[PDB]
Amino acid sequence: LSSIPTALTRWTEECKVLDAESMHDCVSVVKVSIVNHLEFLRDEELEERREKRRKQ
Amino acid sequence: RIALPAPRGSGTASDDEFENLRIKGPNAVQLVKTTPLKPSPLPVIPDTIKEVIYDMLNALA
Repeated sequence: LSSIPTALTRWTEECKVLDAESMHDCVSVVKVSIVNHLEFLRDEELEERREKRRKQ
Repeated sequence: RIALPAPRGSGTASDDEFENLRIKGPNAVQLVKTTPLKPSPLPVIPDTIKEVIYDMLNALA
C-alpha cells in the first residue's frame, strides 16, 4: 500500500537528518563523474548511429 | 543514458553538423533514458541479517 514510505523517502529523511546542505555538494561531486561518462557514451553512440547511417 | 534526440535531417555535411551543434552544445537539454533491464540475480541475505529479521518475527509472538 501507498501508505508505506518508499526507499527514496526514507533516504530523504536520513539525508535531511544527517546532512541537509552537504547533500547538494555530494550531488555535485557525483554529477561531475556521471555526466562525463554518459556524455562519452552519448558521443560514442552518436558516432555509431552516423556510421550505421553511412553504411546504409 | 543521456537521451539522443531524433536525427533532425538526413545528410552528413549540413544536418549532422548542426545536430552536433544542438545535441553537444554547452547549452542543451540532456533528457535521460534508462538502459534495458539486465537480469540481476537475487542477493543472498547474510546470516546476521537473518538474525535481525527473525528476531522481529519472534517479537510478533
